Amino acid sequence: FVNQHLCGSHLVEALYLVCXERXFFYTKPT
Amino acid sequence: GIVEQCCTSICSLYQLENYCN
Repeated sequence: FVNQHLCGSHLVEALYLVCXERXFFYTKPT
Repeated sequence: GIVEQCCTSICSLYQLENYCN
C-alpha cells in the first residue's frame, strides 16, 4: 500500500480492520 | 492527529495499526 487516502468511517474502517478486536479509537476530536 | 495524515496523506494500515487500544 502506498496511496489510499481514507476519511470518515472509511479511514477507520481500515483501523476497525487492523484491530478488529482491541477496538482502536480514532483521535479526531482530540 | 492522523486525520490530516489518513485523510490528506496516505493512511497505511501499518501506521494506523498503532491506533489500537
